[PDB]
Amino acid sequence: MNVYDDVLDATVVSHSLATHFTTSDYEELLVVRTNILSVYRPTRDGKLYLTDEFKFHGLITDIGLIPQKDSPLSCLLLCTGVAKISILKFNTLTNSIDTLSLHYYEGKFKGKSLVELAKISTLRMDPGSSCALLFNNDIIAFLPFHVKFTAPSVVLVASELYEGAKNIIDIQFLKNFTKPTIALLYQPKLVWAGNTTISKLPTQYVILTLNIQPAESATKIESTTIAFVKELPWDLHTIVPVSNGAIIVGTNELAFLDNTGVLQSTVLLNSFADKKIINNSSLEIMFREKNTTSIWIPSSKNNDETLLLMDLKSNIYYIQMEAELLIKFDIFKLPIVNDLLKENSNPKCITRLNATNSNKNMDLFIGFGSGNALVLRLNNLKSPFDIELLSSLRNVGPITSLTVGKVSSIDDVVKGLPNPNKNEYSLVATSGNGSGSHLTVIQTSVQPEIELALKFISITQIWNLKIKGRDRYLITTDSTKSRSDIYESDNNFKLHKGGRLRRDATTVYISMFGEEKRIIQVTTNHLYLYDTHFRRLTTIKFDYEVIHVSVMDPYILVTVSRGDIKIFELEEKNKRKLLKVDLPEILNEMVITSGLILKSNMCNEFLIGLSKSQEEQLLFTFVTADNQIIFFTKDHNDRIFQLNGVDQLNESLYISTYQLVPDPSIKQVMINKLGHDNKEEYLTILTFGGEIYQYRKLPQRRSRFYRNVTRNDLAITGAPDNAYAKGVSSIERIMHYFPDYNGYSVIFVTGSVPYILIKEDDSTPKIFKFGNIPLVSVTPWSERSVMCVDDIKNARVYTLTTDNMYYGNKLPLKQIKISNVLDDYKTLQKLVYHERAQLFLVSYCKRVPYEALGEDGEKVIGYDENVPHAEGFQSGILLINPKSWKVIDKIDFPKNSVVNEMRSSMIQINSKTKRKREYIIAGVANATTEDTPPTGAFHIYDVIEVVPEPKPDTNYKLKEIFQEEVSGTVSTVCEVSGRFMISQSQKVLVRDIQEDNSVIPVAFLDIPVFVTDSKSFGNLLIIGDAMQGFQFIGFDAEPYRMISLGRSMSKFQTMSLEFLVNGGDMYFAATDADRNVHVLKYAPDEPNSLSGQRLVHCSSFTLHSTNSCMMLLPRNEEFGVPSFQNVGGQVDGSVFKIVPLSEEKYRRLYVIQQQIIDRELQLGGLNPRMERLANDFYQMGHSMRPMLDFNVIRRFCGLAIDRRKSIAQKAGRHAHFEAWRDIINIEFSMRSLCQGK
Amino acid sequence: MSLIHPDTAKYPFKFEPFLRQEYSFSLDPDRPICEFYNSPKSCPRGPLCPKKHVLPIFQNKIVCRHWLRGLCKKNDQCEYLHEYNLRKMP
Amino acid sequence: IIIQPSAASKHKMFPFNPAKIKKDDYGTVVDFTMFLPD
Amino acid sequence: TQRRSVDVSSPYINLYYNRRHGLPNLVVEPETSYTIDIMPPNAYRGRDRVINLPSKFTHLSSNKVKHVIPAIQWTPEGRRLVVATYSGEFSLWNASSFTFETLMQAHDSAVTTMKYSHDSDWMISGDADGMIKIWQPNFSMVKEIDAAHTESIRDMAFSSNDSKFVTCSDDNILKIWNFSNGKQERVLSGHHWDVKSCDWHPEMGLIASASKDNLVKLWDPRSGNCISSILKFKHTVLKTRFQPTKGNLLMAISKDKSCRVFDIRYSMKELMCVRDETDYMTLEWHPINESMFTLACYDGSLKHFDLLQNLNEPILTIPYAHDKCITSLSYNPVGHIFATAAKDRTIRFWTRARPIDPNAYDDPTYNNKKINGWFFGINNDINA
Repeated sequence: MNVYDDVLDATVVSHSLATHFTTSDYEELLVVRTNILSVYRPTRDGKLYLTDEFKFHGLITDIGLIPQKDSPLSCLLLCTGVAKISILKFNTLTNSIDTLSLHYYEGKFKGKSLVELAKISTLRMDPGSSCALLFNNDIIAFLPFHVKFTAPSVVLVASELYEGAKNIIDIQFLKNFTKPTIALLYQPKLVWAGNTTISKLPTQYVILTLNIQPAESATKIESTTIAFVKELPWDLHTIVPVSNGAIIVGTNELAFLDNTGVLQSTVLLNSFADKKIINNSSLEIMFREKNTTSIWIPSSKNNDETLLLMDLKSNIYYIQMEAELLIKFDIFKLPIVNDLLKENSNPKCITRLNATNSNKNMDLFIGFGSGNALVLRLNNLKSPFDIELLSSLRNVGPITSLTVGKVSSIDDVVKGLPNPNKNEYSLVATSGNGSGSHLTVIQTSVQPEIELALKFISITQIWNLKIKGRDRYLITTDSTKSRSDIYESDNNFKLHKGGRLRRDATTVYISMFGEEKRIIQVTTNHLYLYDTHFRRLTTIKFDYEVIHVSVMDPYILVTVSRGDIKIFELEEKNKRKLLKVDLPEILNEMVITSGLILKSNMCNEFLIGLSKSQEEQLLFTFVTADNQIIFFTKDHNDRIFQLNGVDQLNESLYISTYQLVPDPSIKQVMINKLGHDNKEEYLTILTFGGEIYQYRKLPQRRSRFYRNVTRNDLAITGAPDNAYAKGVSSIERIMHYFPDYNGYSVIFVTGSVPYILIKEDDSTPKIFKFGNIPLVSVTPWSERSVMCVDDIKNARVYTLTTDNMYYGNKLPLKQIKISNVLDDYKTLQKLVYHERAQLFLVSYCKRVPYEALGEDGEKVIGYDENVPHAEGFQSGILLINPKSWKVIDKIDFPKNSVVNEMRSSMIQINSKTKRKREYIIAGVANATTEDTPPTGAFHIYDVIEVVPEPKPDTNYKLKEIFQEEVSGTVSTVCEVSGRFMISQSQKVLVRDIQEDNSVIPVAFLDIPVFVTDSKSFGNLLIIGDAMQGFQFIGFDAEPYRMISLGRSMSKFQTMSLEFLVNGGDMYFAATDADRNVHVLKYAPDEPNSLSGQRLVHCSSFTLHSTNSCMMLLPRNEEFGVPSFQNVGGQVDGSVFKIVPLSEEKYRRLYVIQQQIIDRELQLGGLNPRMERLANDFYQMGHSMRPMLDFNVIRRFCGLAIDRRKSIAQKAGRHAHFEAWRDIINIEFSMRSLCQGK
Repeated sequence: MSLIHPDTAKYPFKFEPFLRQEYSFSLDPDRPICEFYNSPKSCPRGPLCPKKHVLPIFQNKIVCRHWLRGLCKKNDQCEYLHEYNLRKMP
Repeated sequence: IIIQPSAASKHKMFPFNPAKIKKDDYGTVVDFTMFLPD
Repeated sequence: TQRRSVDVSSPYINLYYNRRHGLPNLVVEPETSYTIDIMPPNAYRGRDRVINLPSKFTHLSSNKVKHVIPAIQWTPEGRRLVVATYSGEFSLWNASSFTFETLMQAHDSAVTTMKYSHDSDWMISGDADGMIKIWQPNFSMVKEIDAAHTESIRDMAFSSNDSKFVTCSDDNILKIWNFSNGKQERVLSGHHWDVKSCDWHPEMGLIASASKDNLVKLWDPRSGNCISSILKFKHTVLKTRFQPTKGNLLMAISKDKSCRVFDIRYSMKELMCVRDETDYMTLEWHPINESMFTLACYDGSLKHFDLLQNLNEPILTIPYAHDKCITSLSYNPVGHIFATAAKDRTIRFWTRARPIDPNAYDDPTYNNKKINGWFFGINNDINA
């Protein structure tokens, strides 16, 4: 009974390509993070502007391109999971991707595989657009394409193509051939570093011409061998086809093999190679990865063919190729002067962005594994050259650790006023590997910078006026006492002492009018028109009280209690007139809930006299009680338009003519530009339930609006049918638009829980929680600032932080750089927060060359001092104050020692008085080879206040409490009921603490192979094993013992562990190296459980990347024994949570998820059930209690109101109500960090 | 109510009676000695007693070398202590 | 393998219905004639 | 007194550091410093399964009383190797440092086979007078059934769930037992002469047996009747083993000097038929990498085969792995140690190869020049 949600979206770029997929007007860029395919428009200056983003239910492993006949849009070939191919096409009529054909090669692969299949198959596309092969290992599945249908039946063969092919290393289509010809690299005899001295040159290479013979019922391929090569070095792994042949990139050799299958020249790289033109190079470079990313660029017009290779340390290498037999074959390294690739490691894809009709002045998009994806410009290629950074996609690298702490809310009061985000904790994660590793703060809410905190200027609502943009006349009001005051914002205050304001009625609206030459104030029952010197000119008595006022430069719209629409126009000649504006007669018949004057070009195709995208027309927008949005221009000529579908909130909207059941769900609408530098028109809709719906206007066909339902990017803030009524009952929610907050065009939603809508240029708009205090009124302040007044009459001036803040990825991300130019701590891990000292502790993991020493002082025999070595470890512990994010104290550790786990623990010093002190315990393991006995150490540290440097925040120091070197690597640390348990080699030991810092073991247990993770829930423990799952252990105190309570029945290489308690029961969450999430429970009552000694497997949920850490976090109960949830970080950069559910909640969500799978349509023909549950553990757990995917359930909110109501009718009577309730509860499950201490 | 170190020592687990009936284990490690158990029915409250019971194996004064290596033939009938405390190691 | 026509709703997906493999204490009960030496 | 230690702890630390940070498994380079990059054997699959080959000789061990070893077996998590003796004693040997002298006096007659439960919680051992003892991981009596078979117990295997186990003896009869109480279940009546080996399918309910009747028979753990029989051996079939992980394959070696691999997926599809000049004695699949197995010959000559590399010849031959005929092969469940026992009353341990070591495939095991293990060093690679 658990549900899976993505707290963060994946942010490591794994695949990239350029094509005309969505449109043929410009060269698009397709970026695949892990399961999100994003379509970007690379600008002239290298920026990336997102135009369309899609989320798939499976991990995308490859993307291919094929062109369709009589169409400029290339069809997308998607390869996900294991041995899968799905054809994707863009339907510009619906602006959505549809699937043309599916191909499932997994079952056929298993039918002729002697061993287990590789995790991911590899897709290869011919440069002739005639066929595609998807090979997993030793087996190749062929997908031909017609030059009727678009793809004939699929045929797969293992080695029927060539008898020699035994252990395929790489398959590549070859260029310059009238027929599909492939190149195969294979090793009939497998050779590694230990096999090099018995078998020499075991790699073989063959070129086969394929006679693709598609038929109506099947497909046959007759292969003719073009050539054959016998002796090739063992370390070759990559084939890079080129115009004249291919380049075989090995770990140490590059071998050029032409289309006639003859080796021309071989280039040596490192001093790790020996023996036919051999070009020697002493540049110690190594392609130690299985696959080397590279970009091949054909010649222009001219003869300029370039091949750029890549290194795991993000080095770019240039391979020149010239011919008359090819001559002058060599390898060159292009330098990086400003080391802008220092923070980037493990590149994954390279894509050319702009054509430029030449191979000079290139634009490369490169995806990376640790650093952020970079768009690079390479101006002149030579054998001067320079590189530069044009754009960047924020990557939080692999999240390697997670902890909760205090980043904001550190100070109780700021600027003399209470902290706007007081009692708020945040998720802090270590990010990246190596030089670029940093701290990523996953903020639960937007922390606003404070510039002014004046007290008690507002009662109900404020208004800031601007005579010339100079912040004058901050008008306030009192809706309770029916009083209004003027005030002077030019550091004068004390009111204006008389300015002919009303001041004795509730002011409803006041703003500058007529090019700021007039001031119009609409009180409860009167309308006034003052001037800059505030002399009243015109008064219009309103016999009915006003409830809405909207003002543009010529016109002001006023709405009254009976709903009368009154629009007055200022007289441009001498003002003081306020002439009435005629309205369509239908307006009298209809009932209007709210209205506003609007400026858009969405009607520039139905209005007579203009069909230009520019010249947005002034429109009078009104929301009816039937949730219909209607609007008309000044010269309406009684023509009333409407956005069709808003009443049902359809996925797509378009302009039409209005045609004549009041259920006023819609409360406010807004059409305005959102974004940072690329501003796009958006239609934002506020519901009376507090939920926010958004639509995007396509730049082409501007009369249409579309919404993305597959992309789960809009956070849920409310519910339609009065569910989550606590979010709108206390403070009324009003959306205020600000075109310039800090250069961003944002939307502020006031209320008890304020929200802000921020859209980055490379992402969709996101709804973020704003602060941790209620917001009543917000007005523009100065330039690029706002003033916010809370419910306790306090006033604060806010600014949007931008320095190290990213406002995409479903949650604001703060990048904390701990390593500066002075000291580089390299990769950071095992970050913890000291609660009592309000301090953050992290461990650095600087890499060093490894020297293999024996058990004595000498080194082992076979060491070479003239050769590059493998990487070792050297760790430490850093003390970082979150007040300044600076390192106070640092402690170093000896060579080969890696901190495998740190944990600030509550240690019970006294057994009698039960006194506890929060010491820091680090598990240090000496990382050596297998031929030396394991050794390690554990340290216990105290944090004691000291006198700071004559520099603040230096008042804390790390004092060692205990220190001991033990036998066996210390891989984990865990505290059990005041005593800390550490893991030795095949052992776990519990030690107590006395007042004299005396540490003595009290109990022990034996573990099978290796302790990967350990967690404690009271005196219970779970210890993960690298081969045999994990085990459940209980610890007793008076006679100290380690009773073994159970073991997981399924053996797997567990990565991280945590408890999913879920009420009275208890469950364990385990993640394997196969990207699975296993839920097991300690069930000692089931007959087959062997009295609890067998942990029953419940669910196996396949993640899209490897899990690195897991934490226990309290759950936030919006409506309703403490509750806990698991939060885990991923290698791809995403963060996920598992929120345990009750039985009724789980049944409702399960029926909703299955109804969404059956009734609704999935993006690329991907079945979520088979994307998640189709793993090696499928026949192990409960069939009808799988892990729930909130992403699938998130699609429930995106449906039309009628369809949403129908979906809930599958199970339960008022299932819509409770379904929205628990969806909100899951969405706000992590808001427990907003109420700390 | 601490987020950083959530209160986990005292939680209502449904397997507590089982964990007490077998292995004589309780969710509270530091519970007082029963002082009414002899060394099976000596306890007035019975096996479902919150106060800790002690098996006769735990009152011995010398740790078992065979138990340290995990090769003790006698599970609980061993005359040597099956507990890892360095004070009384032979 | 599958050609995608525009008529159904849930048939534009990858099929997923693995038969529940009945497994007793002795193992998984399977067809016992498929082991014929032929 | 620094001994020789082979512990997979630090390699696992390195593997999980690489796995958690998303770093790839760097290709091992022929140098000593890259031994730290040699991942634990469970981390290697596919093409780099060749790194899991047990080509290196690392330790020769023999007890004080040089009896004959009828069988050897590793503890289920690979902490200790259980060596049976002719006198009926369990001689334990620590895997980290291959040193111990723990005689146990398990049986009265000669212990001919031991088998550990799949859940690592039980052990069953048979002896030369048909007595089966069910053991605990701490080596205590849990059940001692007498005369479960008439003659000496030859082989026995656990089920997938470990509630059942089949046994075979010098008789022509196989039996099934309910492991909870050792109750005598149905008897696999059949065969004509002296069943020599038995095995249980890792996942499915399927019993494979070998007898002197020149027949390999597939049985039924539930119906108890012979569901199929293989007639492809011209002499007594010495041993049969399923592939431990997936079970898609089944080996069998006969006295006609032929080893045959049958793919059970397609109607007993034969995949290999390798005929040697010397008799095959015992076989053992690799515990991690499928399609890899080792054959032991009557003149030593350990032969490692690979289904995906060669279907006619072994990919590695250690022609003099033992002085006399090899009788027992045991793989460490972790996969980093290979243990071999022969009739020369000695136990030899094999580990994976190092990037560079001077001996390589040239040693008193690969050639004939005395014998030694060099139990005085602090490393694995020995100079010259």
